[PDB]
Amino acid sequence: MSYNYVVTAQKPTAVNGCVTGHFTSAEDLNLLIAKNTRLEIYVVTAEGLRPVKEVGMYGKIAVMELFRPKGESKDLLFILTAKYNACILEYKQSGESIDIITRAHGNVQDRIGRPSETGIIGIIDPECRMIGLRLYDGLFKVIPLDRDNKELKAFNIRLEELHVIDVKFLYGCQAPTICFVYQDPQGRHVKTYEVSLREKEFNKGPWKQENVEAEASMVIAVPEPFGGAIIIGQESITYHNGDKYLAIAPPIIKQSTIVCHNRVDPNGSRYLLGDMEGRLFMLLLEKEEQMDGTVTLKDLRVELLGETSIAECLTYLDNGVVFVGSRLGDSQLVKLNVDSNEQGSYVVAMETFTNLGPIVDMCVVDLERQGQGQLVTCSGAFKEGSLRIIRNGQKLHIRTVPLYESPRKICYQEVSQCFGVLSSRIEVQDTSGGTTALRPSASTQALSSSVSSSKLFSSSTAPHETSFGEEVEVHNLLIIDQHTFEVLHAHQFLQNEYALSLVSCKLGKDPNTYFIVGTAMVYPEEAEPKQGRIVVFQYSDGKLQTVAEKEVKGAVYSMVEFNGKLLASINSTVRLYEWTTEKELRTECNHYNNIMALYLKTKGDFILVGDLMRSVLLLAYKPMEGNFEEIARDFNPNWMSAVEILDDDNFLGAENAFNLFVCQKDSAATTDEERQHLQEVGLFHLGEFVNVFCHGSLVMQTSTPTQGSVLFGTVNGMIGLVTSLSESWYNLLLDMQNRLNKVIKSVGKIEHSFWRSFHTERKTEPATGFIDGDLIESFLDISRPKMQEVVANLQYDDGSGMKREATADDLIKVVEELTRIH
Amino acid sequence: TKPCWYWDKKDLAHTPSQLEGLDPATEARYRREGARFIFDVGTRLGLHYDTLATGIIYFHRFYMFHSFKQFPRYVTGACCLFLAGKVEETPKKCKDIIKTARSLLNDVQFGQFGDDPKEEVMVLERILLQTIKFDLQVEHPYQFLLKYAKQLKGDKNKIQKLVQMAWTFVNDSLCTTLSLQWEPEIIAVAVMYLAGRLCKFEIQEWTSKPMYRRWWEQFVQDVPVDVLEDICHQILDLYSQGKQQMPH
Amino acid sequence: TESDWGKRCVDKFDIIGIIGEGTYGQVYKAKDKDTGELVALKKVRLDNEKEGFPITAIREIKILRQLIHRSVVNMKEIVTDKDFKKDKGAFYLVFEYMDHDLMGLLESGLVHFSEDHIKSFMKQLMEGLEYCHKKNFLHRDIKCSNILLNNSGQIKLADFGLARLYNSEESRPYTNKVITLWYRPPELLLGEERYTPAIDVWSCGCILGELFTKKPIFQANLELAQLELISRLCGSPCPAVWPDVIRLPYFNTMKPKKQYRRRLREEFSFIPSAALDLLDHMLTLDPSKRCTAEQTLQSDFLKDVELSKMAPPDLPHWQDC
Ligand SMILES: CC[C@H](CO)Nc1nc(NCc2ccn(-c3cccc(Cl)c3)n2)c2ncn(C(C)C)c2n1
Repeated sequence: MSYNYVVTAQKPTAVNGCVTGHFTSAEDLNLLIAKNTRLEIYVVTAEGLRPVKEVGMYGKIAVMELFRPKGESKDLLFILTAKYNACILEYKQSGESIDIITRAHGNVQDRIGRPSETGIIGIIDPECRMIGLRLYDGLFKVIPLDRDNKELKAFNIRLEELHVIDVKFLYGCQAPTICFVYQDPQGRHVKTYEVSLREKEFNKGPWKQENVEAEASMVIAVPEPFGGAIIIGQESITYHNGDKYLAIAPPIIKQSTIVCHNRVDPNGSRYLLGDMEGRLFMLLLEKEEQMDGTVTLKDLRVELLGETSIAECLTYLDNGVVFVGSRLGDSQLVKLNVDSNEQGSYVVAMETFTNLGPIVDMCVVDLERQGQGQLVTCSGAFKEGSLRIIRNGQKLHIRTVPLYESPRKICYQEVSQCFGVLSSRIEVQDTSGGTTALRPSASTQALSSSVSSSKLFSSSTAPHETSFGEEVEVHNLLIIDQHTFEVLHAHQFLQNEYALSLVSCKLGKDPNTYFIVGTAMVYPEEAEPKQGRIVVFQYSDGKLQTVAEKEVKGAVYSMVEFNGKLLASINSTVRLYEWTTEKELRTECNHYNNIMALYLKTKGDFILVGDLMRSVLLLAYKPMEGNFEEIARDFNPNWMSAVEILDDDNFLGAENAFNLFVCQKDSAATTDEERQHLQEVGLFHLGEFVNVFCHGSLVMQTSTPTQGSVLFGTVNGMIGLVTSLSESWYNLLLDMQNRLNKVIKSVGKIEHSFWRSFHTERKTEPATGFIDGDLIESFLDISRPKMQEVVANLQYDDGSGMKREATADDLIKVVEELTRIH
Repeated sequence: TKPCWYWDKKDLAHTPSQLEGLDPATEARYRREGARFIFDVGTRLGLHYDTLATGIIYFHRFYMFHSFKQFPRYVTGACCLFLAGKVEETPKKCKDIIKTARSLLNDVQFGQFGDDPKEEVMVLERILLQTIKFDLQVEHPYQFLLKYAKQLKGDKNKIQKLVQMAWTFVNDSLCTTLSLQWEPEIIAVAVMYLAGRLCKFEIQEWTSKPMYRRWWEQFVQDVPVDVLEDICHQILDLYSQGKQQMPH
Repeated sequence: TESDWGKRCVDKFDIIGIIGEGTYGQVYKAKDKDTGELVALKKVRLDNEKEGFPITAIREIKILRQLIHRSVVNMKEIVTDKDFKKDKGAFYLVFEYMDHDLMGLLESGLVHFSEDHIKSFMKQLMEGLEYCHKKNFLHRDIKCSNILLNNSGQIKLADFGLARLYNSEESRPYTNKVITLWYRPPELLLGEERYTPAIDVWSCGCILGELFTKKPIFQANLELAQLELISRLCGSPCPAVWPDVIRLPYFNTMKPKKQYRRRLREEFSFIPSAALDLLDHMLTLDPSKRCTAEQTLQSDFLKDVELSKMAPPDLPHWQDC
């Protein structure tokens, strides 16, 4: 068995959802921001936000909506986790004591159901009579909000429309009514149903179905003054209410896909819209009042306000303050002005909230030679792309280098006092037949620049028609100074060439230090790329020189230096290249038993390969024979996202299901098969998507019980550390967890053991071989009575004594030492 | 695709046994003794009749590729029965076959099994499988004797007498090289033909074509009387040579 | 000739790697040196000498050389490793290489199945089962792992190691629990021991539902717990729906918590009607009332599917990378 410890060095920073209401007090205006597993509560002021409370939950927050049922003084909070843990929460404050109450809770998972394409949707009736959940195709689940439903029991209503895009509860209906957009072979449609809690089925909806735009994306429920609903698409916005139908199709919205909406005026006159290029629009409902006294909708208008960060959620606060919740870039508070500035913008930034964004890659380098280590991360996407330099200071100091294009891979080259960064920018087919960039970015603002002139793929005779307005990616290699972080050189790769892998190393007997990039020719027609290049560059005297190129018949997903040789994975094949005295790459040996070799790691003459579906394989280079040998493989199927070697026997992997596992050689020579079986000994549900594993620590270097240091970056910005334990230390800490879980009260009453259970759509296993460091570190934050309750009947083993009673003060010291690893 | 497991009578003059100086009579006796050994051993163990036949068919085929002087017959027989049990889903442990073989063999005979009877047998399994070319599925005259008899309609007692007498002839044909000469379908017809002659029955009357004097043609196509007579002669020769007489 | 198996050496294949671990030996992927065809070699080790050549392999050699169907895996030949008594080398069963296995495609989560894709899949599987059942052979271990699919969309059945002949006239004692629990019929849970070909049908019905949910329908760890899950969906075993249930050894012993009513149509309301009816018949408690393989082929869901339209699934590609 293997024993490992996982701690969270930096909490998730990406904003996954945000709502406003009166949650803390019926008087205050609250802003609830949801980061993965983290709930942040703020109070709105005239300058900005006053933080009040932050809680963690043992689950990924999927639904978060505020409501106030008749009889309550203030708003209640509903949250549903990605594992289908539902609960209703209440804020309660007694003087200085702030606590979160679990009013109702339960798990709404169905034994049989197909998870929907557009994900979990949660909505609540305007009269707060029921909670609507769309978890599975063809099924609509209703949790009635009666006082007695403390277990959140629910029933399903059969839904004929299998493929639903978005559903909302409507205002101004005699019965609870849902309006939704659905897709069938004839296109997309908008339809209504009535929800009867008494009959527990659907009845005919208030107004008829209408055919809608093929890419209808979002359903906005209009308030009582107007009624009906608005449907947001790619090219058109439409309003539907019985006989009434209005449609506006302005050309500005076509350029970029609209992703988020919010209501500015409670009466529905004004809504806010945001798009992927960061533009912020105001959607205006122009009123027309008849002599009858009724208020009808006259027309719809869209007006551009300015530019914000690419926003996952928008939420209007008060005055002109709008909170921009960004998952791909930094979040913001921005002020909307009635008068535009001299550039034509009505939007002016107030504050910037650091979001490490998607961490696509990262490396650790001690720039200042301070024996510490700094983390330089590829963070953000598109306009929000950035390089982030992170150092330990008690807070982390973060420097941001804006790139305005997507960073892909990073590697440090000390000899040249610079970093090599792969980046891609979006250009659009223009009337010239070429492409035009939407904005200047790092690859276009380099001091010196170069463009590949490789004639390898100049064989053409391949049809690749281009239509005006289509997007394309342009890939570059950036040379960036390690002190100024100024773009020194930008090398643009061939048309339709994607840069996938990057390394900095010396090869063979060649004393020169090179930048080596592995690429793939990506054409929309090809399911799997069938052309690629391995390019050797030398950065010398401010210029990047093309030293050699080797054509490959596939995509160079991963490369790594292997004892003076170049180890590269091209599609199924894993290959080892020697660097000749003629400065060219020469193939030595190949291994082909892979569905798709996405990841590579080396320790000594051992290689760990990460497959798309076949989990991990332990390869070995046999120097006497000059070829590869399969040592062992994890036969259990997993979809890998990143891998790492912990030691000569333990191997770490990350799954696309937010799970982590540790494989070890079975160390049993009885049968050769046992050696060839990598047995999964550690299972742990992290809750984050791990893109990069990296050896190193940010601590300024007492010998801690933990040995080894592996950092990992995730899609939501979370950074964590994986370290190993001795059997004695694991058992002690594991026994303590079981004690802490009985003592610590969880938000929503979510069992900790369930949260950390290895979970795929198909499987659920109890965690093993992993200690939740965050749980152990929480021991220092629980009250003294709870501390002593935890340590009751605790004995140490295999150490100072076989049985050694522990005190609450002794553990305070042990945990405090554990907090020093991060 | 599939191997050919049938030889001509003239070819039996050139088995490995014959060419190592064994005369025709001796190889014939060695085959009867090995067949009866397999038959008797499996019967003591309570084995299905197909399992006995399969082992005997393996045994007969084996010595078309090897010589009796180099491979002891009783060890080969025990190995064949061992494998036959697994093939036909009537498995027995090798130790039980050795136990039964020891009960039925004298001390000189059991000397073939050498110092370690189980080992000598288990080792031979490799050669046996390679020799029979891993063609494990075998059909026997029994299933055809019944399939064809079921299509006969008439005096229940006369037909049942025909079946049992023919069934006895099938058991007796396992000791002869006919299993290596003619497909089982023909054997089943031949034994029906023989029993009919001995019982003075006219089988055509019991068929759906009572005026088709060559009654067998509806069961097995392209079989001349020449073949059926050759088969009958060989079976009857076995009875004439022994002290035993036709069952009747 | 092509028929003289057991003599050609394994030298003729270049071993690529180990695709999986097999019960009688590990399965290796390989390439033929002469033709270039990719093959799969199953190692058969008789060196144990406990009972010699494994019967599980004997069953597969005996049955698969008789069975010839597009939806059945084909054994090409048997080859050997390089003093007969001293020889302890192993044998290898050569088979066609299959690109992917159904459990792998689903466990990785990479594949998405459309209705038409499911139609082609089930029709091929049922046709192969019908061929085998017509030949009076029972697989006895239908599982996602044993269904093998090429990128072309062809499906072949494999792992016939637990397969045996079925006699309608003379039912004979068999093994009591052969199929994996997740795909085991209720009759085996109650210990019928004289099982009918319908045991395989129940398994293939479980697959049908799993293809629609992308999650196995009945997942448990204990035989009783499985009966509970099956009982909740298909209804509790009772004499009204299964007249002969009282004859089964464990009927009184193994009881569900309640006498649950059948809810299959309700819980699978999202499934198309044509398939839902097929599922209802395939997942019938009483083996005598459970549909046959031929009957599944003569269903509104599969009868009109044209196998020329192979309809390959969404197999791994770069956009998934
Ligand atoms: C023994 C268990 C089951 C069969 O019941 N496995 C299985 N799979 C076959 N092919 C699909 C497959 C499954 C896994 N991979 C695979 C590919 C690349 C890399 C990796 Cl690590 C794994 N490929 C296959 N072809 C022929 N046979 C038998 C008949 C010899 C096969 N047996």
